Amino acid sequence: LSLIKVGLVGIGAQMQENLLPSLLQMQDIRIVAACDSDLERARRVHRFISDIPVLDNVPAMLNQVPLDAVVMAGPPQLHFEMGLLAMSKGVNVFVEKPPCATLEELETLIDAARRSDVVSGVGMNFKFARPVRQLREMTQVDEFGETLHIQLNHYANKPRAPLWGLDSTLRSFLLAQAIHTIDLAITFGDGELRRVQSSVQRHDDALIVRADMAFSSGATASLLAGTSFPYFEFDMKLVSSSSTLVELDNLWNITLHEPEHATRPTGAAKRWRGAWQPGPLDSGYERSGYHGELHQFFQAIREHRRFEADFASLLPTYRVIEEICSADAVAQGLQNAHSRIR
Amino acid sequence: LSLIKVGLVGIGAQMQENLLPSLLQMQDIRIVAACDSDLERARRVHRFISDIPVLDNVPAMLNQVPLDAVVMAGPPQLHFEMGLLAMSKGVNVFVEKPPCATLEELETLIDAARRSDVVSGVGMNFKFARPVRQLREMTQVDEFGETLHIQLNHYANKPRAPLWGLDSTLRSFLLAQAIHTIDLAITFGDGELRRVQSSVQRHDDALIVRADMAFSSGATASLLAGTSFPYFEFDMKLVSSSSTLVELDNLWNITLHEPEHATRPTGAAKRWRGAWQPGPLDSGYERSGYHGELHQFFQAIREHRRFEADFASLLPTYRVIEEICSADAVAQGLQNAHSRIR
Amino acid sequence: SLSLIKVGLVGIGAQMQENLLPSLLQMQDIRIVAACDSDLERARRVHRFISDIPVLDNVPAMLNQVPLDAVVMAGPPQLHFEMGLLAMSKGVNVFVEKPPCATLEELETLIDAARRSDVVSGVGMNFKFARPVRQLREMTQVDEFGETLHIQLNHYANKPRAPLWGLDSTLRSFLLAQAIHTIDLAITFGDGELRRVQSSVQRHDDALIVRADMAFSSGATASLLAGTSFPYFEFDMKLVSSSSTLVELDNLWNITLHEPEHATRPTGAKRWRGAWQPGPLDSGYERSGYHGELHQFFQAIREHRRFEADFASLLPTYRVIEEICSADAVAQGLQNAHSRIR
Amino acid sequence: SLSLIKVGLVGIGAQMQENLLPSLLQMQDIRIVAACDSDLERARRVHRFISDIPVLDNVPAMLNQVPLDAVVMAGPPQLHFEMGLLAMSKGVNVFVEKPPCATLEELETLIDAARRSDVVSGVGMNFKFARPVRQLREMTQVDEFGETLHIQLNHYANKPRAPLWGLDSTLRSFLLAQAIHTIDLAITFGDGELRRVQSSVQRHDDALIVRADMAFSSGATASLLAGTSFPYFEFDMKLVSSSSTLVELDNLWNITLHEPEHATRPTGAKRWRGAWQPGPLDSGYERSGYHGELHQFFQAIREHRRFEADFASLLPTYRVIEEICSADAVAQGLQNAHSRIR
Ligand SMILES: NC(=O)c1ccc[n+]([C@@H]2O[C@H](COP(=O)([O-])OP(=O)(O)OC[C@H]3O[C@@H](n4cnc5c(N)ncnc54)[C@H](O)[C@@H]3O)[C@@H](O)[C@H]2O)c1
Ligand SMILES: NC(=O)c1ccc[n+]([C@@H]2O[C@H](COP(=O)([O-])OP(=O)(O)OC[C@H]3O[C@@H](n4cnc5c(N)ncnc54)[C@H](O)[C@@H]3O)[C@@H](O)[C@H]2O)c1
Ligand SMILES: NC(=O)c1ccc[n+]([C@@H]2O[C@H](COP(=O)([O-])OP(=O)(O)OC[C@H]3O[C@@H](n4cnc5c(N)ncnc54)[C@H](O)[C@@H]3O)[C@@H](O)[C@H]2O)c1
Ligand SMILES: NC(=O)c1ccc[n+]([C@@H]2O[C@H](COP(=O)([O-])OP(=O)(O)OC[C@H]3O[C@@H](n4cnc5c(N)ncnc54)[C@H](O)[C@@H]3O)[C@@H](O)[C@H]2O)c1
Repeated sequence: LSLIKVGLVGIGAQMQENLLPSLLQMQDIRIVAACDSDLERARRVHRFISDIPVLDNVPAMLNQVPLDAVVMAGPPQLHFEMGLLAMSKGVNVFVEKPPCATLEELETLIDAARRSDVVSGVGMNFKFARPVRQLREMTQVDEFGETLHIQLNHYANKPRAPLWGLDSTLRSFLLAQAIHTIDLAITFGDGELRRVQSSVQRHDDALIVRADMAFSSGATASLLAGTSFPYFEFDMKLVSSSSTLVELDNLWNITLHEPEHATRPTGAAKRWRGAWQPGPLDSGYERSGYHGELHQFFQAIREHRRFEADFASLLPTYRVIEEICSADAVAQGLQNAHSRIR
Repeated sequence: LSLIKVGLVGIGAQMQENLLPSLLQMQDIRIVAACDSDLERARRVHRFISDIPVLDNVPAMLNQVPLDAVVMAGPPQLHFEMGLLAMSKGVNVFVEKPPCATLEELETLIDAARRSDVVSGVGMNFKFARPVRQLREMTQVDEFGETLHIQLNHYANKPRAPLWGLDSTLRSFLLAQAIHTIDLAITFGDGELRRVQSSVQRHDDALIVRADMAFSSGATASLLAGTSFPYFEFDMKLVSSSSTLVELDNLWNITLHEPEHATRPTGAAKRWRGAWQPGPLDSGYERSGYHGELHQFFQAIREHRRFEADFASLLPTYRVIEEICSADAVAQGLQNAHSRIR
Repeated sequence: SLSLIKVGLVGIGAQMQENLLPSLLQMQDIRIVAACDSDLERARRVHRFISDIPVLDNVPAMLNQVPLDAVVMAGPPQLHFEMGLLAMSKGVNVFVEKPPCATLEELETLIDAARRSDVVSGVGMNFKFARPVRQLREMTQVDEFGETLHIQLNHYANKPRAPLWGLDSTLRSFLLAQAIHTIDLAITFGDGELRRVQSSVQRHDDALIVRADMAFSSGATASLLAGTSFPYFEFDMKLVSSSSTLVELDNLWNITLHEPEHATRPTGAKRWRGAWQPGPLDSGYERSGYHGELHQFFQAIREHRRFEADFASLLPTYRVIEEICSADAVAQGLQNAHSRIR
Repeated sequence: SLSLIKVGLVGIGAQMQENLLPSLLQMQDIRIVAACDSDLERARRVHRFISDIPVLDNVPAMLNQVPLDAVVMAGPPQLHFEMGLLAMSKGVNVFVEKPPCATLEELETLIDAARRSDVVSGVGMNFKFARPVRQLREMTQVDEFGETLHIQLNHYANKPRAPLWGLDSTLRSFLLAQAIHTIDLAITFGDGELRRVQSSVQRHDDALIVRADMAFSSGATASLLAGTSFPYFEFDMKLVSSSSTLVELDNLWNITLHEPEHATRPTGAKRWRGAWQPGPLDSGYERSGYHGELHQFFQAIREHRRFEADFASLLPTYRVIEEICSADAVAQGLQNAHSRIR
């Protein structure tokens, strides 16, 4: 296969922990430049690949190094600005979430993606996580019937203050975290988003966000998310029209509840379920989705088709984010005037 | 202690499986009559206690046998009609849920309870279940802070048709099942019910009900319930203002997530939680709540105080049931006219 | 219908009050007609449930004054042994909590007395009658399970850490108070005569850890880990069969069953397994075995058949127990002899 | 900064491609400079990641033509043994997958060669370096844990069910392919010299079940259950300490830690325990041990120190392995001799 030539931007924590390692073990791709404002961070790639250029700004990299793609892991502002620059030069663009800070910015990125006709992508790794893929495959099987209801629980401890210079801690949380689980909702909903209701509770610097979504397919989704928890954890469920209930705990173990489940020593006795977890030595970046999201991005480049987590795919997710922030602004407003008056 | 004299009504399945066994091992109470339309069912109590009267109708029992209390496990219609009769005779009344079929009937029972000044009770065993009690005790402890959010998941497979001659399968499900988990919501909400939103999805003869509740205390509750599942199961969670998350799975095991949990061999290392489950030989009727609900009912009689699950305590639960049925009737109506027209 | 079996209770302490008595109280067609205890106030506790029945402070007096068909005892083995012989000579059926006696030779006297008297004798070997143990035993008798090759038993406790009932040995006390249960489970699943036993004990302060391996003529092997070197009582076990089936039972609660080629309808595959646990409202005394051990004991009386946990049934377990104590004393004798040699 | 360590790969089959190679590719400051395989097309698979580097179909040729500091092998023990001696005589550091050889006597030749050549030698004993095993080992070195009294190891597999690498024995093949890992864990936690070993093997068709017990001079005992009589590879282990602490590690994933007087802030008590598992996005090769085994091997090269899984470190495990095969052949010799006597 022809080698895909990749330039890296923002060699910080998520680049070093997850993306770079995935790229390093990724077939038929070559990393040919690294860029970071702090050039010493860029040179971290020399620990793996000697000699390749390190640059302190993206424009220099785009001008000196021939590239089929850039993979970026920085702030929304980086992804937005340089994202547009890279696309304007005909380079395919993969960025960590969030791709940008606003719906209107996303619409700008979408429009540029279409005009430049390049493959775009966002690092929505939950979508590509092996156990999530397995669940998605279940929804395609006849005996599962239809997905009626999706429940998502997404715990985190931060952010407890605004990020990237945004005024709002809620908007920061939605873009830093909930973006993942809202997108999972849109993914399993499978059909057009038809209604969104939501609410936000605050306590000190902590948040609990509840969002409910209905889809044209008839399916509903409910998300509990926030920063009022000790650490990042994630659990989801699916309820199907054939009375199948599927639970995925921590992207690790699956529990499958269905009428008339059996084992051979017992036959179909009341209350048997199926359970599944990985083997003890499960490793790499598939279970977590980093491998999958990059692999498919590159594939979409090879066959010049759409990448499933391109900018446009995020359109419904940004609408939900916007709606969650608008409703909260109204709620806050009313409560503030209430008090001001009483 | 003086012996409390108890008459039983409706010696069917739930009486034989749970209540009668709890009464039989209950200190200082005496069963002194059994009543059932099918006298052979009433005589099932002769398997345990010889000679005591068996009657085929409640009025006969109230006229011939001196009683401090009746415990009933039949249809709502039995509980309502004979409930009022027993109270009119100055007898304390314990009935299985549902105590009746409508808000207006509950209001009638409440008013009679107050006029007769007797102890009333409903067999809301989830409230009294040992693990639920443990959770409630946690909410009373300073380091827990306040309960911000309560999540309840209540799976069942039935009813898939209307019960007790009601027109509505939804109302049957709400009274047969969800009554338990809605009441748990009101219990942990602790404060006045301030808003209720809800939705009902149908598929064939199966239902998925989603209800959200907000309390004056600031706390919110979300319930997922229905008959679109293989068997009865129940999971709940609490999110507290101190970033404590508490999970109770199947009234069996508890998981307690909190900042800086430790073990002695490790110190407070990232991602340690507390877990708790009963010992292997856990038995009787405490874990499940049947013991507790009856014990406290009898106690309320001894000290002539209120029983915590008396008729009045169910007032907010019936309001939610009514609201869920009203909203569904509107939704159905609109969808029916939509089609009729298109 | 059925005739009432008349039962006297001896030893109204903790195990009588927590499990046995409650079980008896809900048992069809038996009457508790007398309670006997050294401490007449303990005997009187029955009056919380059943008025007027005679209380005695010694077994001889109860046997003279009250017509009885069976006694049920929960005291020390000295009481089980002596009063159990006395009740049997008067043609009374005898049920005793473990342990029935302190020594193998005692057990042999018991066995002999019970054969000559032609009464039903029984020991409260409740693990053996526990509903999930029954489910495990049932799989074992099914062709596709194949043969049971290996049985792993893990029995944890925190006591006794001092000798019991005036015995000299903390090891003998532990084996008689705790391990007896799991040694007997091993015999029960081994199914075949005991061919070989190896054991060892490790001591640390007042705590111990016993390991014992058993081989059976059926080819099956068993391995047991038990001691007091733990925080609390817990129990897990495993079965390995010749169809490559592994069955795990954790705390008499959940069952995991691993077998080649397990499936779900939505996935058709590797690493799928079966899981089972009771419903949330599981209650009474079946799961723990107290109900079944008693119910079978009474059935055996009515049908004049052998009760499966009679004194004889315990012979192999007391053999194992002797062999562990002998071996240990030799290991101890050596270590001490090695030391006064240094 | 650091000098680049130059690595040749030998044996580009499944374990090289799934774990070792990906680990090497993300390893700071090492360069893969050659790949060697009988099947040049397998060798060429490296070119999916690193262009142009020489491919050879034999180790001798690679050692002549390419300057190397270390080789990393993943082939049969015959290859590890012979080519491992060859690489060591040329002053090349040698890392090989298990097993490093087929026999104890081979291992001794390896140990001797490695001492004379003064190079770092190593075996891919990855369980030992697995992050959760490290956590367990760390608790063990902490005063309050007390001493480790007992170690229980359960190692399940479905293969091999036929002899491997032209060996005659399916038992030797299994011990060398699988149990080697868990025998070595036992040695590692036993901490003290091996005092005693007992074992037994049971056969059923083409499957086996090995039990082995080990005692150590530190007082610690170990008990291991391993075989092929199971659906799939799984692994769980337990530590019992003298502070009455029990630690369980299930499938290198979750840790349960039982200790007297555990607590939560909201409950202050009996039956509380600690639990731990990784976050949902846990990835790479640390958890499984491939990362750490390699990283330490390279660190040992740089510091010219001993690598903890060198050939010598494996001596006790190969001793155990011989003793299990000897014992088994005697047990077999007897059963057959008993039979031609019948
Ligand atoms: N999908 C996942 O699971 C998840 C996990 C972690 C973070 N993320 C995302 O990854 C991204 C990066 O976060 P991080 O935690 O590694 O933070 P970081 O501060 O450690 O890394 C960001 C890097 O970008 C660089 N950068 C900033 N602007 C630049 C510019 N104009 N040109 C070149 N370099 C520039 C920084 O100097 C830095 O080294 C985010 O958008 C974040 O939300 C994804
Ligand atoms: N709380 C729990 O967990 C839960 C579990 C099971 C059922 N319940 C409740 O228990 C109650 C009884 O249900 P059941 O399942 O045992 O059904 P059932 O049909 O088996 O028992 C009802 C009994 O009441 C009798 N009855 C009816 N009307 C009577 C009358 N006018 N006078 C005397 N007897 C009369 C019947 O003949 C019968 O034997 C309900 O209201 C039900 O919803 C509670
Ligand atoms: N493992 C289990 O299945 C379960 C658990 C605990 C106890 N056991 C068994 O039950 C028995 C009692 O245990 P416990 O924990 O309830 O202790 P306990 O405090 O209940 O003592 C039992 C009773 O027997 C009485 N007694 C002693 N000698 C008597 C005599 N000569 N005549 C009449 N009464 C006499 C005592 O006064 C006392 O009230 C034991 O043998 C024990 O191992 C069963
Ligand atoms: N348990 C674990 O930690 C993990 C798991 C599986 C395998 N292992 C070990 O890794 C090794 C290989 O296992 P595999 O499953 O990857 O099988 P495999 O299909 O990968 O075979 C390994 C490779 O070595 C090559 N080879 C054989 N002899 C050679 C020679 N003389 N010169 C050059 N190349 C030669 C083969 O052609 C082949 O491509 C074993 O010794 C095994 O036990 C590690």
